[PDB]
Amino acid sequence: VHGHTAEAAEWYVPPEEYPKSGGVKRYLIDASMVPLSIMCPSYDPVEYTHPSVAAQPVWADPADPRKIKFNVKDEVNGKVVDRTSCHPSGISIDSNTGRPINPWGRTGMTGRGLLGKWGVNQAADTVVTRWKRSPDGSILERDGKKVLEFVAIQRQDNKMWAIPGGFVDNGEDVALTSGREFMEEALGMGMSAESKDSLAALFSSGTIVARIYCEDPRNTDNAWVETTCVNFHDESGRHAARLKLQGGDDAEHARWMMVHGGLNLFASHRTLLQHVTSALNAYF
Amino acid sequence: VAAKTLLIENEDGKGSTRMEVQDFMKRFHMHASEDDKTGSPSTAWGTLRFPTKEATAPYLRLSVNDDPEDALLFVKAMLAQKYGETYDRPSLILSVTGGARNFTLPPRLETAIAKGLRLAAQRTNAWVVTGGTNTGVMKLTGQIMEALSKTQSHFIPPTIGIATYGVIIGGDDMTRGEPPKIGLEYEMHKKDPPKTTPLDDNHNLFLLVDDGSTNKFGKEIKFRAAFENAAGQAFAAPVVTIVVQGGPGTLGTALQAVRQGTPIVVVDGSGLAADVLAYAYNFMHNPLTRFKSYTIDDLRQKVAQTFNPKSSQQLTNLLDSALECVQDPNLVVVYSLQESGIDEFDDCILKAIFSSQGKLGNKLKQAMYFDQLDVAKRALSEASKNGQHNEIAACINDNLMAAMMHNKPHFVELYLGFDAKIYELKPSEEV
Amino acid sequence: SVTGGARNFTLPPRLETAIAKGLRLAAQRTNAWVVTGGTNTGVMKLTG
Amino acid sequence: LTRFKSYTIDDLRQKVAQTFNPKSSQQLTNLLDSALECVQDPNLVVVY
Amino acid sequence: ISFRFSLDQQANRLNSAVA
Ligand SMILES: Nc1ncnc2c1ncn2[C@@H]1O[C@H](COP(=O)(O)O)[C@@H](O)[C@H]1O
Ligand SMILES: O=P(O)(O)OC[C@H]1O[C@@H](O)[C@H](O)[C@@H]1O
Ligand SMILES: [Mg+2]
Ligand SMILES: [Mg+2]
Repeated sequence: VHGHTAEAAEWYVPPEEYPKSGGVKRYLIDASMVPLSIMCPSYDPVEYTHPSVAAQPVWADPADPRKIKFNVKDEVNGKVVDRTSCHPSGISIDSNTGRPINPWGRTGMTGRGLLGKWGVNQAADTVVTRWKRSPDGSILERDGKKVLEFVAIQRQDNKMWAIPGGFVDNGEDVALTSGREFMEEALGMGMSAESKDSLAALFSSGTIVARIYCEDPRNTDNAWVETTCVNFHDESGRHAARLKLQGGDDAEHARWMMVHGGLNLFASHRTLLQHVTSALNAYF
Repeated sequence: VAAKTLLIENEDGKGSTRMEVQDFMKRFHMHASEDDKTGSPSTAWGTLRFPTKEATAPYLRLSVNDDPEDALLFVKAMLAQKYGETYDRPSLILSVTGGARNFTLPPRLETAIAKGLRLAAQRTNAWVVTGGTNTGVMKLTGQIMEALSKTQSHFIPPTIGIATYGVIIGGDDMTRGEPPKIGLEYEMHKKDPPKTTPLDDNHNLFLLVDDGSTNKFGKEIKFRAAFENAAGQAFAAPVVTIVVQGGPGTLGTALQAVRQGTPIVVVDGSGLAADVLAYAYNFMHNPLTRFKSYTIDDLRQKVAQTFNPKSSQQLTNLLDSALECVQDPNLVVVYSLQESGIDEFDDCILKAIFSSQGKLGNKLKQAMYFDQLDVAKRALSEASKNGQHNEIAACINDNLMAAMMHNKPHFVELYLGFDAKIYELKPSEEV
Repeated sequence: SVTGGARNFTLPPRLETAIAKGLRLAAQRTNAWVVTGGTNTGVMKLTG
Repeated sequence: LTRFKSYTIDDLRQKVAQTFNPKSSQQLTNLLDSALECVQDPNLVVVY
Repeated sequence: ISFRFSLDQQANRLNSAVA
């Protein structure tokens, strides 16, 4: 009908203006030149580092990446950090400068961006879901499938709606990160006696649905975000109904949002929601 | 005889002071050309007499940079002059938006909109704010309020028309002269080049927003929104927007309305953007079986066949905006003939009132105006169960007082039954 | 035997009317002895 | 009935905790146990 | 409504309570 239109697998190309860099622009590349298997000799990326990252906080790796081991769990200052990439080939280390090389393609920008750790920045996202129900108690049904509903926060930095989540701190696991990020972002201040135990009841059953590479605009050639997605589903809906949603920390507003395929969310969160609906045979 | 003094309401909201007409009206400005920014004082204000209409409608040409509170004071001063100081204050602001171009609606649907809008307007003494021009939904709204101006005596609810000055036929005739123009004849069929848009003869008051441009649309939305918000804060009354048919800009207008917390009532079955909004709301929220086959793909197909965008990104943006409008189910109320009923449009308006942000006592007063006891019973029972007993006791006296005043005996019996002592009544004013 | 709250409380009018109608009929039809706490507060005062 | 099919002992415990507000968990457990012991025989309890 | 309820109920484990 069409005639072999709209490629084969449309790759990811980050936007031209780097976020929060004061107008610093990357080196623009076409989507058929992005992968690392392809040679692409006309490639001159720009090296840019944020002043916040260059000021050396606690969550930032050192500026000289020598002696650091990638693709394995590495101990920095006695705290475990998981530098394992979800890419099957793994992460390759450049011999000239010691910087890691992104296996998921070119992003038109070298150096360490807004991300504090060289290589894989492991992020954890928390998708707290419940079935979308009418006042009568009947489950809403669209396209012959049951309809989901998830907690979404409006980000402070770019005012786009997104799934709550954040970078894994040093010496902590994905469990703590997921719970801590949900209480900090979606809930703000944190939980009333049994209501808190009820939330614990909500938090006792989580399934890792995906561990994928993020289409995050802050990604560079030497620092990229890879996410582990944890779904907390409330089958009965009792625990979900006791949550008092109120935006805190780096989130402006938080709300319950119906899950569908036309959602315009930050980074690759639509893929994460697709994985959640694929696992629970829900509408998407 | 031309008026020389006006009763302008104080900023404290306690009484009206008498001041000279030239002193009050000096604060409104007009722009002679687009280049001009500061402007000059408005020489275009007075009253227009339309053919086959007994009463005259006041008009004020004011700039885009002018304060909407001042325009609100002007409308209050006109009403205070015509109906006395103790005129019926509005408990509802009805903003009517939609299609600029002419359209034809089904007779049953038109009858339903007319019946619901007339009852709502007569029960709440509502201010109806439209575009003011003699085409489409504004002309249609004028036809619904014409019967109100014919069938009812004493107080007539205002039909304020806020329009851009650069497209209006007869602007030069209104501008030239010595203000006020008492009973000026308006010739809607006269060719004032390049204007081809006449003013609706059934609107009771006109605010002509001027920015110096000619034959440019869309200049009055922000001032209109600011005026509605200012009126809503001043009379402590909720603002309800009603969306009938509408084009692409109506979607952005509705988006602005739902972003600012103002509830909307979308008339389903009127076609175009209203059908798109109704389809989107029914897809996202309605639990009935006939909406289970609704899909986002069919919604995209409907938007593409109806609006016909040039680019896919435009279609994506319109679809995204439409889905963003109906995110909060409380702020959108969809009226449909096959679901609600012919005499259920005022119930939809009351549903929008109850879904808005306001105090319960005020909501009970609105429920008392529309004569919906069951709604009041359900609200009181829900408030009683949820531990909100203090607000019930704080507002029961004023609600009982309002019930005695507006001749609602069932409501009198209901408020007296919930432990409200008859001999503990207090007057609204201080003796 | 009527038991319940010592402290004062307010009931809904429909519910109060229902309790009053049922209790009055039961009492007049069976010549019943109503035993309460006797004090002038709450359910005892209400029963009174 | 269908509207009581969503009733659970956890929500009952939550209702007792929000209403009576016990100092200790054992007190809440004892009150819940006593409440469940009251309505064991369906003939002896009539709910209006 | 009883049938509606019946037909409704007819149609990497991780514990994050430590947070
Ligand atoms: N590897 C990390 N990379 C970037 N930010 C981190 C990292 N670890 C912790 N953070 C903190 O998490 C915050 C989340 O980003 P933001 O939305 O800008 O507040 C950052 O601003 C840092 O304070
Ligand atoms: O640390 P913040 O900025 O709060 O959130 C990190 C986000 O960056 C994205 O890749 C993740 O999906 C995650 O949602
Ligand atoms: Mg976050
Ligand atoms: Mg964060």
